[PDB]
Amino acid sequence: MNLYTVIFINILLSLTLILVAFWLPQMNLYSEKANPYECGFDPTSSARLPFSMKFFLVAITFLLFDLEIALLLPLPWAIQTIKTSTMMIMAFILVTILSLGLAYEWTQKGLEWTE
Amino acid sequence: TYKYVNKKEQESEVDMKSATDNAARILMWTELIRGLGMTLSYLFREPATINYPFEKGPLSPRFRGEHALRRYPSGEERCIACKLCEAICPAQAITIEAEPRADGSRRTTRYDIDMTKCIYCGFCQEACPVDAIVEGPNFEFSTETHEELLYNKEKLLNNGDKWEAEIAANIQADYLYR
Amino acid sequence: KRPTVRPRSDVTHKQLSAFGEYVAEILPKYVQQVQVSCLDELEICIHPDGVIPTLTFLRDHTNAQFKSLADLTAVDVPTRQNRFEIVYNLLSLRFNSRIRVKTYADELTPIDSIVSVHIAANWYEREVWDMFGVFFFNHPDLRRILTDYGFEGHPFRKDFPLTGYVELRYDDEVKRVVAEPVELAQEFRKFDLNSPWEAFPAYRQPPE
Amino acid sequence: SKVKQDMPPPGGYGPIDYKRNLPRRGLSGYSMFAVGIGALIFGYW
Amino acid sequence: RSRAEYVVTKLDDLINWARRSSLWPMTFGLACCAVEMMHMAAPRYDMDRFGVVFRASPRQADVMIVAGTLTNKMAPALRKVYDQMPEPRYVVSMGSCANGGGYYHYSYSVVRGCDRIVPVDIYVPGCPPTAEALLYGILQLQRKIKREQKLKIWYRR
Amino acid sequence: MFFINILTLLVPILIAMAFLTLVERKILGYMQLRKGPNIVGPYGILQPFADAMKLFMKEPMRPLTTSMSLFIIAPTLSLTLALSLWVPLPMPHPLINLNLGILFILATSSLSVYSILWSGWASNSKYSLFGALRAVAQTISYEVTMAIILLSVLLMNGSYSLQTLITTQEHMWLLLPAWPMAMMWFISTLAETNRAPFDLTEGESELVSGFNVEYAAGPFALFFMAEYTNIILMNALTTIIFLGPLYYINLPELYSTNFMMEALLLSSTFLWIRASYPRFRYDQLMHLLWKNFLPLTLALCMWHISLPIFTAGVPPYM
Ligand SMILES: COC1=C(OC)C(=O)C(C/C=C(\C)CC/C=C(\C)CC/C=C(\C)CC/C=C(/C)CC/C=C(/C)CC/C=C(\C)CC/C=C(\C)CC/C=C(\C)CC/C=C(/C)CCC=C(C)C)=C(C)C1=O
Ligand SMILES: CCCCCCCCCCCCCCCCCC(=O)OC[C@H](COP(=O)([O-])OCC[N+](C)(C)C)OC(=O)CCCCCCCCCCCCCCCCC
Ligand SMILES: CCCCCCCCCCCCCCCCCC(=O)OC[C@H](COP(=O)(O)OCCN)OC(=O)CCCCCCCCCCCCCCCCC
Ligand code: SF4
Ligand code: SF4
Ligand code: SF4
Repeated sequence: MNLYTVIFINILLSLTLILVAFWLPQMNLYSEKANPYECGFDPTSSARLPFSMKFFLVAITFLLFDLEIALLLPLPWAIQTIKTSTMMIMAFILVTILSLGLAYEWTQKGLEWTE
Repeated sequence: TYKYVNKKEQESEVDMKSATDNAARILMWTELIRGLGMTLSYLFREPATINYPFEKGPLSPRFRGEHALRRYPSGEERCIACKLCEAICPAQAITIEAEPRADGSRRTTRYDIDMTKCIYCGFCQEACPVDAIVEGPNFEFSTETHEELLYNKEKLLNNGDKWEAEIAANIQADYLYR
Repeated sequence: KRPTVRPRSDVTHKQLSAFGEYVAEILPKYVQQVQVSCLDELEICIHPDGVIPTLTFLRDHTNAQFKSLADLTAVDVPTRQNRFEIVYNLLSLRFNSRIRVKTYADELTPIDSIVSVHIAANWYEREVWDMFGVFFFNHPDLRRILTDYGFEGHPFRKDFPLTGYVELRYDDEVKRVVAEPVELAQEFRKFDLNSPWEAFPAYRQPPE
Repeated sequence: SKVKQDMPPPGGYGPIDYKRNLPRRGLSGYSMFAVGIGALIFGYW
Repeated sequence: RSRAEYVVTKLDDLINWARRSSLWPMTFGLACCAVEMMHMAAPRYDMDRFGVVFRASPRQADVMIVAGTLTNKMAPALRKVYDQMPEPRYVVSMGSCANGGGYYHYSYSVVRGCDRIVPVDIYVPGCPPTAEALLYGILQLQRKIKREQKLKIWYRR
Repeated sequence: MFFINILTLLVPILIAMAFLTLVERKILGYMQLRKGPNIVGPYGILQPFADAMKLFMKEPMRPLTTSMSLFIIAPTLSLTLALSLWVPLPMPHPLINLNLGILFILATSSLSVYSILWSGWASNSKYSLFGALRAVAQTISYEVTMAIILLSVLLMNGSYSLQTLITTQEHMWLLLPAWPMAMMWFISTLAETNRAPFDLTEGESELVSGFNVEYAAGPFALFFMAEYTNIILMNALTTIIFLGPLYYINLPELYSTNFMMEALLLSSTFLWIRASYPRFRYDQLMHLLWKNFLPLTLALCMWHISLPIFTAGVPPYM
């Protein structure tokens, strides 16, 4: 209840700040005021156009690695087990497999950016 | 003659001590630490900031500031309407009109300097044969309208009357060089 | 000896005269004049058809090796039929020398671009076209480089006025920066700063 | 009178350093690796 | 006078104090005058000590220091970045070029003063004006916007 | 009384953020042979209030191409997540005592990254798009490396709570056993907080202003407050995790004082680093965090799996 209360207090504080920031100062807006910024000239094309991504393979690898992190995260409770040999072997296997995948991608130039 | 800024001479070979030194340099960020130390030394130094407007940066008597029209010690205007300053002004910032005065003296009826057009080069004060037009050391004369920087003869004579105690001293300190 | 006169070395003049004879006899098809100034500078005035062969020969000849184009410019002399004199200053680092190659053009006869010889000629010829209107054949992208977009006229010409024909101001009715016919609060005062007495008898032209 | 001009002193000016001068500081790699490993071992114990 | 008039005057003083103690110029310059502007940014004069800090985007800028020759090709861009600044904005022309054209007044490609394009609050003369003179212009602008009476005029409406 | 506790946490954190802005100006000035603000107020201490008032009395921007909903949503989201990340820290007693404190920290940090991304996409500008994509790459690299670092450290600690970290460092700092991953965690906090050399989203010289290039006045103030509150936050988290302040049951004021001194030292180190170093290129940041930090982090994670097993120093569950 207390955490929910303080989250709501933060929400109310930030909403109050942005509300007073939008309703306190004098408004004077026209077309050139609200045109988008392109260092003084008109934009040649819209910014909603496709914008090429040179680290897409690294992003997919980040998805897989983040799930490897999710697998590795119950370790502070796993170290309390009776059969610590099995836990230690399984954790070693998991981290070694993750490292081998990273090494294979590094060898196959997947970490390098395209073009 | 010439020298190499990045070419390395021969090789240092490979050694365990050198390899360990390079490993420690890579791992422990030694050049980054000494850059931090340089910034720390600058932090503990004394800043070079003066307390403007209560302290002003140093200048010289040669300094070219706001224009002024001077006088003889009798009070007669030094300017004789010869238009040498107007002729030599590289920006054509000086406009001069003249006629004989009531006593027959050769004096200006219009001496305008467009300080928005002037380039503050001192050619007028070094072409004046009688030291009439000068660049006195005033530089804090910024205005709020464009018109106030369009000086006429009354403004320039008032500047000469205001700054004569300093302009005369600067010309006294400077005139043997020029 | 004399402290106010520039010292003069004749060895540079002799070397430049010999090299001018060399280039003139190598390329008699295009070379129209070869001169060496008293400032020890070599100028070779060529036909406009020989710009590409002359520049290529000067860049790639073993005895020339003028591999660096110092600059490319134009001079508007509007009293001859071909008013634009195109000037190429070139530098030979191998022989530590400089040469000047001149040719001519008018408003309606373009000359060949030398972008295939020197890559700096791209922007230099763009500047020449923008400022004088001398078109260049086979340029990769010829357009204006220094004037405003939509600027009419070539302002480095002699007959173009100093202040131009239009001036910009912000109009609040249209909320834009607009172009108007030029009006000056103070006209540029032209001066007649020419002495009526001859200064240099060595350059006295014969009477007409 | 005597010609007075902005001139160097008759004995000349002093030497002005211009070369690159880095201090060449820091301790050896073996010593700092030993310090780090010792800190690791003490912390582990 | 009325008690509410005094409160309005004090609120005007507070607003003007905030706006003059926090003046962020656009990171915008054109020439030698902008070189003197970064010599004002330099440790001797310390615009940051005065509270004056450059911001690159015009949206975070409060003042625009036109430091250099405003050409015809540059004038739409200058007007654009001025218009993209938010409303409490000021203009400091710097140098003879931005004031009235200067050494290029009679040129075909030079706007004869940036006041033909943007409304200039303060003109700083020189070619270049020293960093002392530009700092003087900044302090004069601070005094000018200290003199503003917006809430008092609104109350008297 | 709990609302009074909320106030006495939130308001001093905001004032410490504003004076962090002032102290950044002063420290950067004195490292740059100048003084920094000393006119506005006695020693410049009214300068942050002047800046805040100016920004909140300047009009905001609402561009025509801009998605208004996300444009409004992003800065308030950023400030709320900054204060939410501040809420569970123990000094030595947290306002909100959690079991999975560092998991809460990680989730809230990733949501702050989303605030940056939505600001950059909503402000329909190319520089904002550049800032958003650079934020994506940056958070990829530091997210994977920082997650493995924190996993190894808490494997040494034994639980996800932070009072447990206080009890762990009752006798000795974790800097001595875990100083390489302390260095990597410090670099990860720099990249998380978007501080130089890893800022790359408010790129001053490369971009114009990056993700907040279309933001003005109030929302820009919200973004700046969120960022500097995150700076103090991550340095406070670093000194709680690695440089354990002296904790005594009879008096917690000594812990609060030691925590304050170490957090101030780490924040000043952040300002020192910003003064000292030039900015990374954002592909080089990813290459660094994926080629140097990540293999060593995996090796040290395996080492900290093994270490309590062969030393019998398995930490307690509670
Ligand atoms: C030679 O050729 C040329 C160039 O080539 C070299 C050129 O370049 C060129 C162009 C030249 C220029 C444009 C000149 C520009 C000058 C420079 C590039 C040099 C200047 C140097 C810099 C800009 C580097 C500056 C470095 C620094 C470290 C300074 C620090 C700056 C920062 C931006 C960071 C600090 C942040 C701020 C100042 C703002 C921070 C404060 C806030 C946003 C406030 C937020 C706080 C709150 C909202 C808190 C509120 C909450 C509360 C609780 C408060 C309580 C309130 C109450 C009222 C009670 C030209 C023309 C040129 O010819
Ligand atoms: C919070 C606690 C304090 C933390 C430190 C805070 C003070 C110091 C801050 C310094 C300023 C940092 C600013 C940002 C710098 C960004 C650049 C950077 O750091 O790059 C990382 C650099 C990268 O180096 P690089 O990029 O130059 O290297 C080139 C690499 N290639 C060619 C692949 C590109 O260094 C590292 O990645 C090293 C990380 C730390 C490693 C620590 C290892 C310690 C020893 C382990 C055990 C060894 C023995 C094993 C057992 C043997 C048994 C026989
Ligand atoms: C602008 C819109 C913003 C929208 C996003 C808001 C983000 C908020 C800040 C980030 C939150 C990240 C996720 C946190 C989830 C809860 C974390 C957690 O571990 O909570 C557990 C904790 C107690 O559990 P435990 O630690 O096990 O303790 C048991 C014994 N003491 O505590 C609990 O069990 C309490 C359970 C509730 C905690 C979350 C409360 C959220 C309140 C709603 C926020 C949004 C409201 C809707 C939008 C309003 C209008 C904009
Ligand atoms: S200083 Fe130069 S530009 Fe200015 S009025 Fe004198 S001659 Fe003209
Ligand atoms: S040069 Fe001197 S005397 Fe001649 S017109 Fe100018 S100010 Fe007068
Ligand atoms: S007024 Fe002078 S110094 Fe300033 S931009 Fe013009 S030419 Fe340069």
